[PDB]
Amino acid sequence: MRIGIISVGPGNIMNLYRGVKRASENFEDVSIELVESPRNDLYDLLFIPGVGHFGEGMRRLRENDLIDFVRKHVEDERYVVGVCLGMQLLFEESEEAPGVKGLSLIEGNVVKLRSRRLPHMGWNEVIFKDTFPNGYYYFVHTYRAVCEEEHVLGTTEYDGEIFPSAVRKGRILGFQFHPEKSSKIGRKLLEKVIECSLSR
Amino acid sequence: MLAKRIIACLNVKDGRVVKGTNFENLRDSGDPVELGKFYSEIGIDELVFLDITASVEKRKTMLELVEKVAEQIDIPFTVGGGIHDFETASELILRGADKVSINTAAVENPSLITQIAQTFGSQAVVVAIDAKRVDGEFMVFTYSGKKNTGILLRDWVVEVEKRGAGEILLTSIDRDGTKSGYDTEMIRFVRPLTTLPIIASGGAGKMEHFLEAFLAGADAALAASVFHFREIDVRELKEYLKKHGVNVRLEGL
Repeated sequence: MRIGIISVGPGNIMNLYRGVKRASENFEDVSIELVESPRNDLYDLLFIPGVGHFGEGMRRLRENDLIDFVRKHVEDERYVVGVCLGMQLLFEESEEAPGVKGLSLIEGNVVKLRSRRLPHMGWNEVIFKDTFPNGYYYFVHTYRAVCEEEHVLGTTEYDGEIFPSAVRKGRILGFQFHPEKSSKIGRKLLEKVIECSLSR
Repeated sequence: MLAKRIIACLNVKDGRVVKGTNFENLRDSGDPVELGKFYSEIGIDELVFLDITASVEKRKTMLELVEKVAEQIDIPFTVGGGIHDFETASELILRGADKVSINTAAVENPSLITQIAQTFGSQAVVVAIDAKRVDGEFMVFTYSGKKNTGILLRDWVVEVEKRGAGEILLTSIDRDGTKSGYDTEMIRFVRPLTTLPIIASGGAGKMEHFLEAFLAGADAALAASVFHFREIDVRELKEYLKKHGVNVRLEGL
């Protein structure tokens, strides 16, 4: 098992890395590398974290030529897991950066939650269609995902508004919350991910 | 639904946990990191680290603290106490802190609140407001409650939100460390003046006090004594709050 973590996009990503190393603990031959640029080999599981403006992250994936690299992962049927800003980068565009296109690996766009308490920050419940454990995780975002029902994997409601907190398109996975900051429940979510990549 | 939060405060000095009644016989109560991991195991939703380290050493001891915590903790944490400028804040956040807390340096320079928000986002700014009743009005106090700024609490929470703060840590100097109960009157006073999240701090003594703070409008209840001493089991508390209509983060088996 080879796990890689893009570490260029804005925001803290070391937490994700740590949460993941702590998770990949109880597993055989499972390593972790901070993917800071295009490697020669492809990972079995890749993470696209980050926290910040949609423009940036996109402009950081381009700049350090990771776009083409990420794209090759999906094709070889390599898990590609976005987390927070990185789950939104799986889509086409955002009201955050109107012009700016994103990776576009998943059909949809990113819209600003329609709440007056703009920053959705705190522990909220996530209801999964399957696989992962239902419960409360920690959230810190302003924008959300707008995608067909087909890809919705996890749901959460905030201020009456129901939105996809999780996303999925085969081996590509997205999570809007910070599993690294979600206590015990976060580690099982992180582990379940690694356990899903032990197959392909 | 977004959950009402239970927050644990850890007053720390020169890298260790301290607990007393004042500088008086300020005593040593353990390792900050290991205590945080314990708080995260029982159900605490967030951590607030309040440092009072010497001074010349304040800036380097806090960075060491953040880093030590960031490599082992799995829940969000705020750091504060003596953060007087953008530099100090940015290093703590870049270092691993989720949010910083500023009080005295915020009142003297409201633009600071804004400077941090503009770079890291409101989500990273907690403004701690220490208030007390004085001649019938709610007054703001700085320098650990030793100076009456003359600014009213009503104008200040409004100013604070306007500048960009993302959360308020409201402490009642009157009830702080007394185990009598939270100052629910002060909480209700502030609730209508702002839409920002309110962390109730000061006076926590038993489970019902938490129910009282939340009925007053608090978004989160902070305490240090009670959880440490084990006087309150967080699991019991969350089940008690849920039983009576409060939406809390209930883990499960």
